[PDB]
Amino acid sequence: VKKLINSQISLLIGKGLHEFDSLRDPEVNDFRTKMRQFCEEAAAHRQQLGWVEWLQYSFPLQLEPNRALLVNVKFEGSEESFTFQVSTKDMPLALMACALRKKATVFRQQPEEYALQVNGRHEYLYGNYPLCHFQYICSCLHSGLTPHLTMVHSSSILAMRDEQSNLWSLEQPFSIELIEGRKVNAMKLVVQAGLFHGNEMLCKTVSSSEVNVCSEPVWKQRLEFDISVCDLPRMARLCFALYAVVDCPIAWANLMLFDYKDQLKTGERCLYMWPSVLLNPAGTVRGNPNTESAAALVIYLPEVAPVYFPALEKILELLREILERELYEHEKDLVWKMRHEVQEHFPEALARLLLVTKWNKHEDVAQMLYLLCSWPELPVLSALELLDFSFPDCYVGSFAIKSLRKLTDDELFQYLLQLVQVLKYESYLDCELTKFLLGRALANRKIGHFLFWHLRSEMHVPSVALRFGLIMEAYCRGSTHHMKVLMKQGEALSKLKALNDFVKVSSQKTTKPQTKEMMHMCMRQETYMEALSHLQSPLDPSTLLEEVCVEQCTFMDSKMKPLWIMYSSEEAGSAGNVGIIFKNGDDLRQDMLTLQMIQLMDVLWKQEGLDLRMTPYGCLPTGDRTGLIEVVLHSDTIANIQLNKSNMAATAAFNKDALLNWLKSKNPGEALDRAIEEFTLSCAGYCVATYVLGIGDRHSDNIMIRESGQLFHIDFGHFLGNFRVPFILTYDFVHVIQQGKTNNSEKFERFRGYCERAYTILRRHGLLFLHLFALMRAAGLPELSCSKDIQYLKDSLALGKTEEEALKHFRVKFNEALRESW
Ligand SMILES: CS(=O)(=O)N1CCN(Cc2cc3nc(-c4cccc5[nH]ncc45)nc(N4CCOCC4)c3s2)CC1
Repeated sequence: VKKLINSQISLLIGKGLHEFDSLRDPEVNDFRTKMRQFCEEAAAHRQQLGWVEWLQYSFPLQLEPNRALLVNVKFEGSEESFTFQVSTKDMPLALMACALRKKATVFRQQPEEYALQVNGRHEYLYGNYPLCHFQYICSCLHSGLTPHLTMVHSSSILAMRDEQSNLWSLEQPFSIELIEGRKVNAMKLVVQAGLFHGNEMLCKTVSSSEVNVCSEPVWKQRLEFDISVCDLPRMARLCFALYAVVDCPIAWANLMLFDYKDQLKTGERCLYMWPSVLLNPAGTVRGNPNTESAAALVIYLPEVAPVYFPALEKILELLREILERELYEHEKDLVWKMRHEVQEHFPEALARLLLVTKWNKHEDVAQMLYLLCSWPELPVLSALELLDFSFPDCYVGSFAIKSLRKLTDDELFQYLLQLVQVLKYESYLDCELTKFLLGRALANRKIGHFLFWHLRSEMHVPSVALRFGLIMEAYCRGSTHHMKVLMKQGEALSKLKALNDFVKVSSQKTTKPQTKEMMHMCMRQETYMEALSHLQSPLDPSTLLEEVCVEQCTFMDSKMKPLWIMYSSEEAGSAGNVGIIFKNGDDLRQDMLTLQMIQLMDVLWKQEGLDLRMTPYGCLPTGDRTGLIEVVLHSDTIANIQLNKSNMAATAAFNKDALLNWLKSKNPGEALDRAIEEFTLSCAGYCVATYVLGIGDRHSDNIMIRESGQLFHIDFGHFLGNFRVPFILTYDFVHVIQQGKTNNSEKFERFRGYCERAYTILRRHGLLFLHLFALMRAAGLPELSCSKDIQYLKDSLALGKTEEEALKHFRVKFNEALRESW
């Protein structure tokens, strides 16, 4: 059986476990056994949670960031059901109490023994929260639908938990022998080598001698560094670049100077190099796995004798405010001079102080560290900054995580993407971020779900295959049942891939009707109906994808022929009708990032009492240029609506009215007012978001409308101006906002106010967007590479200005946009 699990994990993670063994690597070995132990204890803890606590793990609450409503309630093993009138202000307990009085009178005769399940979803209502604080109840109130809930007893929840069981001494210069290589090229070869601590060089770079493109080249030369061996910090990174000149980059490679056991490295190393875009301090510190073809480098670390980085005990033993809100040398000097006063009176300036400490002088690093050890904990915002590559020191990183432990699960969820990308900065396999991520993942199944997919979706990338593989295995050890739930998900994704391939071939040889009919036959095969039905959605583990609705599945006409799959569910009713899009061949990472940022804006806006009626729909890369998009039902693109089709409700005399006619047919009489309002609020949100994010190429094919009137955006291929994208006012939206009128400054100016409020709120969290984008730089996304992309966000949010200047400036961009509206 232990054999069976092993094989199922290998299949799930997209890598055979035997492949970890073949490496015969102490570090991999150690990571695997340590992390397995840590995960198994978390799984032990879990099997003994109270039932409310188990619910908290398995289905965490979906909460928002007087009035009467109707709700329908039923008991688990029963057809019969009761509709109740309650207040939005009532706790779930009150509602559970009615349900039992209604049961007892029909049936002829304790609320605390139950929780409420959302019908046909893995979602639950419990806690001390007014009904309208639950996202589900909120949703229902807006759309107008009646909440439908099931009373699930405590014994039923426990049956679920039950079924889911499992040194200072060395003053001489640092130096290496560069021995030889075995590359490929056209001219002379050179090797540049520098020592780095993050971005900062620890001393000048040093160069090789020139030897012709010859072989299989040989050097046997000492390269000596203009720093002493006792001054190398714990996180010292030696970087190499090999190129050609009479400039032509060939390859690079980096390693840590201390291994994972803190021991300084000696003697000979073989370095399998990565092929180039000259020095790459931020690149991984593990060699290329394609050792068959990779250019190799042999160097020799000299035996300085066995030496270890001194323990913490030995470490411990050893106009200010005016600037303190890029600094000159003397400025740096004051800060260092006044570090105690910084620790005492300005703890939040830790980072600026860290950036001024001389990391190439051990006495100084000792002193900076001395302060770090008694530094008070910092807010989440500050901690996120410290995770940046600018702070490679492990005591800093450890302090950062320590300051992050106070993340709520909702917050952790919101930043999960960036924390994962930061893993690519790590120097070793066993690290605080990993154990942190895994422990929080083992305490929250939703966290666990998205961690798994963020990791799984990158297994085709050699620089991270090993690390990410190792983490997913360890997690699997911590949850056998969820492993099985995830495979079921991977099996469906495997079949969609095969079906998508057929559709690609087929569509090149036959008409769309014929391909769709054969797609349906293919889907109707037993293997497919089985693989495609009865899973949790990778887009949202609380969404259940029950019976695939074959007749309604089809595909889109764009290059990659993405599949459009519909599902239904008797037990969920209408909310069990959900749709996913499967795309293979395009990159979805940029869309996911953009959509997480828009969703963050929505959270910040709602935290200040501003709901702009956003449509934050799921988007999730799952594999190599593979992932899923959630279908927002009851929506259509502007373009489709603007086709101005005859024999249709929305039949216009002027194309400018098409959109308004459409909203009118979806929203008869009095409902129209609210639809126009919903359109107005969301339009503001999206105009601000796309402006702040530099999302261009917006047009009537990538903008959508919901039947409620909410406007949203799909298919982002560009952001951060990676085409300065101007603010955008489209006429036809302005026409809707104006309720059809040529002049309606009263409506138009409400709309301006919404844009300004939304904009000024985001400026106030400008710093949170900058730290998050900074961490995203580790993604390797082509439009998020360097400083100018970040600067795009400084400029868009005008963060160097007072609120009055930024607003005035914004007013010019906006007024400029209105002129541009015809
Ligand atoms: C004739 S046809 O069969 O070829 N086709 C043409 C017109 N289509 C309209 C659509 C295109 C469309 N593209 C996307 C997408 C495409 C590429 C990247 C993306 N990122 N995010 C979305 C998205 N996402 C969509 N969503 C996302 C969620 O909300 C409703 C449907 C829709 S709806 C429907 C039928």
